[PDB]
Amino acid sequence: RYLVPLLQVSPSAEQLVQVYELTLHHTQHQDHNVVTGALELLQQLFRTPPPELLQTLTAVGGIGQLTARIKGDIGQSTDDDSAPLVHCVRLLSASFLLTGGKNVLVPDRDVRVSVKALALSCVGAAVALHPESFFSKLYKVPLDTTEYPEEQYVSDILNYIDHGDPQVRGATAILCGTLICSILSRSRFHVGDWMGTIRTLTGNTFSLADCIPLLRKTLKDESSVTCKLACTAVRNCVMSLCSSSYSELGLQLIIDVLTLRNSSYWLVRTELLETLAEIDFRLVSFLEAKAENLHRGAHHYTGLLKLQERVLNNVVIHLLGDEDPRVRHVAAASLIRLVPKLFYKCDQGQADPVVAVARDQSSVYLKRIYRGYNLLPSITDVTMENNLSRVIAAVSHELITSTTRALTFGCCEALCLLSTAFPVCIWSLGWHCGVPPLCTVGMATMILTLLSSAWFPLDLSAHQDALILAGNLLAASAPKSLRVWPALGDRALVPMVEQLFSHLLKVINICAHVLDDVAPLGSFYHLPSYLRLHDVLKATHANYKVTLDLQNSTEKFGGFLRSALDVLSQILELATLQDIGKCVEEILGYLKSCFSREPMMATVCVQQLLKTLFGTPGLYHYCFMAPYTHFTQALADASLRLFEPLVIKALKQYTTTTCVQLQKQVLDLLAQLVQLRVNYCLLDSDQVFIGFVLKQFEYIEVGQFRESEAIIPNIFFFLVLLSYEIGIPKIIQLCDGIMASGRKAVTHAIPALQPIVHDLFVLGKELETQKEVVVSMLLRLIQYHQVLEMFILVLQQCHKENEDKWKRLSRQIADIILPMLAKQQMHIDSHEALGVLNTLFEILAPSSLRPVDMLLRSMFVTPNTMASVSTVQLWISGILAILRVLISQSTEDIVLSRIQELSFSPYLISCTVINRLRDG
Amino acid sequence: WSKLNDLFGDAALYQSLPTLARALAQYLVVVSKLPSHLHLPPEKEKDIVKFVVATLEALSWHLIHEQIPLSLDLQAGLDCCCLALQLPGLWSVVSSTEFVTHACSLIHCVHFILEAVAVQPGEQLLSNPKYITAACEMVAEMVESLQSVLALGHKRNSGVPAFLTPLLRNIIISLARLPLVNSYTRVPPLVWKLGWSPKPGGDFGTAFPEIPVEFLQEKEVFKEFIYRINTLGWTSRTQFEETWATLLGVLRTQINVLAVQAITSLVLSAMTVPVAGNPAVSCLEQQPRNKPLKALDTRFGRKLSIIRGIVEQEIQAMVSKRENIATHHLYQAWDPVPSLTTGALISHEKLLLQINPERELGSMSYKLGQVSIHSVWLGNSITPGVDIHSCSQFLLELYSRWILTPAILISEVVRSLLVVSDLFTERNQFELMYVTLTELRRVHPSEDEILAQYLVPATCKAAAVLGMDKAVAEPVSRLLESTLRSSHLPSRVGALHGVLYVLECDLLDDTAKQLIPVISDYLLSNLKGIAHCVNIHSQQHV
Amino acid sequence: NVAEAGEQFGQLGRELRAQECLPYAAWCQLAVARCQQALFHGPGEALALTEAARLFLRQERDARQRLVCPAAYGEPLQAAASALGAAVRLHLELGQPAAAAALCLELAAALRDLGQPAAAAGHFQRAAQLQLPQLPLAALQALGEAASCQLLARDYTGALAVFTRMQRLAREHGSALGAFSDVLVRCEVSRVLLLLLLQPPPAKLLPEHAQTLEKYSLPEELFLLLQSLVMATHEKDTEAIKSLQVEMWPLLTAEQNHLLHLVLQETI
Repeated sequence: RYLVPLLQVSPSAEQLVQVYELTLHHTQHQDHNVVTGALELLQQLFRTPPPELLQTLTAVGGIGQLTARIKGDIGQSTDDDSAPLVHCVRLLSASFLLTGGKNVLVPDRDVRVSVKALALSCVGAAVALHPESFFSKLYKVPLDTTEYPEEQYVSDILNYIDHGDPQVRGATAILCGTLICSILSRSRFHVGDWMGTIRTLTGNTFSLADCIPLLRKTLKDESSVTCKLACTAVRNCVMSLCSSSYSELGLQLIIDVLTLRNSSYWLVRTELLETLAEIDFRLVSFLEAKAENLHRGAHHYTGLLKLQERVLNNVVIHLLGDEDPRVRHVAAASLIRLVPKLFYKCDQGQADPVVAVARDQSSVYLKRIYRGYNLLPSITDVTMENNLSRVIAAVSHELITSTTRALTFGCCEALCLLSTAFPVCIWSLGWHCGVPPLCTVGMATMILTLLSSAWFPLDLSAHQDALILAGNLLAASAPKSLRVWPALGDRALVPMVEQLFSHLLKVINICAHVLDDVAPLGSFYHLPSYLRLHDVLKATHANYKVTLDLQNSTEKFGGFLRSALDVLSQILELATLQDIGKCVEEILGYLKSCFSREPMMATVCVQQLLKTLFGTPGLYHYCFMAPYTHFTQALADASLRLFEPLVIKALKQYTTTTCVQLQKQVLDLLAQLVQLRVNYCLLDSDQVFIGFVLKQFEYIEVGQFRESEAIIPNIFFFLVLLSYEIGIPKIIQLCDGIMASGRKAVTHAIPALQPIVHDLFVLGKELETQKEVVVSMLLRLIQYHQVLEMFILVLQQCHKENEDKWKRLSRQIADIILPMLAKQQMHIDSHEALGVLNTLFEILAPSSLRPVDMLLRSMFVTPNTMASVSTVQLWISGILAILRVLISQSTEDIVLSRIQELSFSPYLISCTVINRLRDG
Repeated sequence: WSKLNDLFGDAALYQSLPTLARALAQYLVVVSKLPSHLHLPPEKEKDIVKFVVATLEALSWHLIHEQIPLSLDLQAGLDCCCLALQLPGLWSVVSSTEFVTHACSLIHCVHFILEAVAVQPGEQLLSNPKYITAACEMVAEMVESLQSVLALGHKRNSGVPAFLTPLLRNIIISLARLPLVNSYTRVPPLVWKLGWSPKPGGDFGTAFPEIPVEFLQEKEVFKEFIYRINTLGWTSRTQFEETWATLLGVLRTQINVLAVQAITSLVLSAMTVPVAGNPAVSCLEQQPRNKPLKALDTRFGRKLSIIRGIVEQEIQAMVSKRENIATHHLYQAWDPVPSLTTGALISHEKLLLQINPERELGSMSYKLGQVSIHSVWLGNSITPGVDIHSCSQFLLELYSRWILTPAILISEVVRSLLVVSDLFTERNQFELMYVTLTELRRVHPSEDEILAQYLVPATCKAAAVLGMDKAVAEPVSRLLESTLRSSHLPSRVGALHGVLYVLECDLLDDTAKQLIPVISDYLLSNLKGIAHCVNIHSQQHV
Repeated sequence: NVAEAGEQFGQLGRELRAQECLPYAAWCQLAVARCQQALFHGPGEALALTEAARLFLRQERDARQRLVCPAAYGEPLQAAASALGAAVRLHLELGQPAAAAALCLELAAALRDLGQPAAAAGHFQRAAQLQLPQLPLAALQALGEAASCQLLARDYTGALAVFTRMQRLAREHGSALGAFSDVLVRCEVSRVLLLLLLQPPPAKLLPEHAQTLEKYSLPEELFLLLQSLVMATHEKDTEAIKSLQVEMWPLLTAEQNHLLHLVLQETI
């Protein structure tokens, strides 16, 4: 049970089918400790199946090709004319939970209700794999019509909703969830045509009109353990109905979960909101307009059935005001999942609810300043800025008009998780409310009045989320305001920045007197408001130093010290030398004590100070007419020193640490002391630090290093930038070891050259010999689509430097890649991968593409075998990207004069040739 | 129901039922002010009971089929129903054995119009034959909503369109006063989860006995029984003494606090000037402490009374609060000042400027000035159906032995004794009130400022009915001077009502009226600060 | 001493809420605030005065909501708005007028619940002028709860003053965005149902009221049925007005459903 989660020479496809027949004999071997052992092993091999085993069971013959209480002929898992998953549902039922004569319960005396609970969860995970098993007859050869009047099918599994305890009526609550999830995805929402084929084959009368009222009932069940298991059944089942033909019954199950919002079991309320986060409320608003009886429903109501304003004001924002710290956190992550899915009425884009569903399915199928803020013109969706400004309207309203401690406290946690997925600087027209009335300062005036109260900072679980959100709302004014604090330039904005920079030097002043046991500009002595903040940072630090647990994300001081050095960073960008010149004394004393607890983001506090101490639309538009004209427009273009105590301490850490989040922020602190020309006196006598970077290349090639991936792009930026003062002869011998003698390329070898090529091709006779060396290495690596972004840099300099040299180099990679595209060695598996290769044939010189002798022998090819969708997928990407050349780079006249000479027969891939490859 | 769609369900017969529905709305209102030629006939009294039932069933028949009726025709049909439940003639006929079908069909059809408007699909309101107990369970659900759903201005009241929250609040009260229903509605909902279910028999469906004392010994169970008795009122006088005996056995200190407040509310429903026990029709009597004027009654003076009759009457249609009035009609001017040995009711046009300035226009509630001491002396001749005289002698014995108890129970016992003071009917009864309150102040500490602001209203209304004599003035005059210096702003307000009763009627002592310039000096200082800004300082201190 | 006097009054107030008295735990909270005027605690002095505001408004949901008493008469309703008088005056001297308007939106959500809808109109406009310099979308949601008061208070002429102030800010701040795009849908469907209810004379018809009535004589479903209703009351058409309330009842919300009921009566 621990290794099947990891199975997804290799473990063979005939090794895994020996595991599976071993258990069906052991679901019958009598015990109560041995029957329960092979039934937890079967529930998990269908949920996370190994992909070799997974195709041998859905297949029709199945095990027959690999070899070359029950009282009837079931038909074993060797027989043909039926899948083995048709076989495996007949077997686990007549032994455990069904008697082959009549729709009748089996007694709990015979089989335990701990043993009947794991047998209802194994019949459900196979229907998601092979849905034709549930409609089958129980016995293959019928059982004795003299004794029993009628034979029954496996639909008496769905009579265990009335059986007694939880986890049987709750595990037949989940057996109807994935029977509806996996008929719609099996036959593509054709519930009309697919049900006809079964009924003349196995004569049961079981529609999906007789299971949703069995699923509507267990949502209304009494026990709070019975209600946790019936609302995970609607996570699987209401995204498949609501876009299907049964979407009359699909809307009703959206309605009933809304009544389950006020039950008093804390696990019942958080699996509601995940089935209200996965709802597409632009597809849900479409069914309301079509309804006339469903608006009435029971008791003949008059008015509109407003699902959206009732599921967003009275659940998701309402469950922010819950008492539990478990229930408040899960409701924030849904407003990250609801905002792209709203459809409020009458935008200036999507008008109807018909036109709303059509734009989320066409983007799918038709195609250094600090982290806070932005300076671009910021191209943005006009209608996606409207759904994000109605979710920050009802959220700043249960924070100001609220009357409880619990509404103010868990709605500053739902505003910090918007701004890390929907940032303020990019979506500023959604966040804008008032301030500067036009690039915005949205809503940041209320939240400073929360922090300056002596009530709200006294608990570190949500005072650390009100500091990451007040630095996102004073940085979105940076593209506007910048031309005390002379760089702010907006005097209605200075008291918001005077306060946080006064608020963030008094919270690195209480974290300095806590990490060092010292008795109590930035000063918290004379304030009685911040002597309350000294007894709260000292309760969370007596539990760390006493209880050893290193790998915790949530620590509430180690989580709280991460929050107030992230936002002391983002303000110094707005500051200048003149404002900080009386405070370079101040902020450097605190960090020497604030270094040992969290040095990963205590140099991000030091990386920034040195910058600013040294200055630095109507369903014809959307489906066709807007994507048809991005096609033809890119074709006409295809026809074209107080740091000296603090700096020495950070170098002793890199030699002795092991966490590789800390090793990455120390290689950016030293690429800034060489640009800003600090003389190479960090190592006054010896070369102590530069000798240690060479040894780390020994541990990556062999593989004796744990997290080389997140350090190998930043190891190589430090080395090339020193050589302008280890020289570029020595730098390129280190990169050749990793590639041929070491791990794979898309983590180590391909991010290794992004620092070199950008710092060698972009920026006399010694420089000519080293450019021949770097171009030969990539020809061994053309196969990867990240290596094809590095080579669009190479072709644009030769058109600028020397146009005689520009045409020689586009001919050498013409006859390498076109032999690869016919033999499918080019990894074009992504849609990040087809975008890189089409901007290549524009920039490749047209003299190398002018004979059409080469582009056609690379076009009209047959792959090796088209059995596998790893191999079907790379043959149809070679035909789409050499056909963007025969339309722009050469007209119609040149192409067809050639095929008269080259005998390219039209029987190349014909219906006789395509049939022998999928099988072969 | 085959006959009901052809002889009744015609779209020509339906049009009459909102034109005949404005007809019976204005006729039943003026009954309280018509002569006896114009009252409804006794033989034609049956046919106006049967026609409230039949126009409210055409309202439920469109919501199923077509749309809303007109939603002005939601409003004209439920005004024929609110008035037949307020009259003493039409309400008695709905209660009898012959109309079990017609009183249980106004419960199915006012629960159908309130659920098909307020209850969005997939909710509820809040969070024997079958039809009688399907009518009996229907009324328990609707009264718990008046807390949440039908309270004028709640967060839950954004769904009802607020011209029915006057109309549908007055109509759920007067249907649970029916003897078909009333015995079940007083049982709080925490009881039916517990094991209480005796058999009913009263020649009807539900005739449950009253709740025994042993269930009331829990606070959450006791906070829901006191809700059912105030907004519901009571009935014929036999049911008034049933609730009296249940509260006295309750008389652990969390339940000693909340049942001294339940005895305050039972006396005031014997203090009401019409039907006296029905919060549907009526509200508490108040007395003007201002006398009737002298400037009228002359030949130029009788002309004065016609002109300002037109001006004041369309003010209350715009300015006032309609606490008294459910329906939407215009000339509903009704002030419950009685005559006085009580008598008839005085109309609104006759008391033109009697009402005291302490009160918002038409808002009828307790506001410390209900019975002025003008009206004590001429109903009870003393100048220096329930036996309401019986219930007030028993309450003087109980609240003196508790004073002469925890500090939570000290404050709420002085407040229950000041409210019943409307109903003291003897000069023997007012003398015992003043004696218990002065032995407290010398014993109880002076710095208890919750207790300080209920007793300055209490000690001052005694010495007014009593003689304001030289042995009484020197204790009463010294206590009013100190509390006006207090920093507690709701303690400032209770002490100023005690000035009035001393200043009101008694020819006051000559040395003590030189301490009116003690109270004259306080009034000048707090108007110059509350001349410009009134929004800042207060409302009911201003 | 005087610092140690304040810690003794805090242990007393918490053992009373489980004892559930609450005018006396409400009197325990006003003793914590009188000490911090002898010293100077500042923003912590206003924390003792607004936990005494939560405890006089819970004494009167047990007197006018849960236990609806006719003898309940506002001694803890006079007590509730007096501990909030000293609270708003102490944020302004320290200079935070955004925290002064959070405490005045709590006082006016009780008076709409306790049935005083005219003085509830009131305190909603006090908390907006403390926010119009600072948060112009926290300031426009305090004026949408001010139009739900005066229609309970039957101030239909004072209701035209508060609807033209919501629309004059969104043309200064919104032009609409978002949060400000839904404030302008509510204010051009409800200024049209008032000018037919009360039809103002051309002296007291402003140049802002003049612009919206020429356009008629916002969703495409509901924009078409509002041009049709300004025509009928100028034609006095009794058959035209009756079939529109049947066909505008699902479209509006029940705050806008109250203003359409009072037009069809005052024209019929």
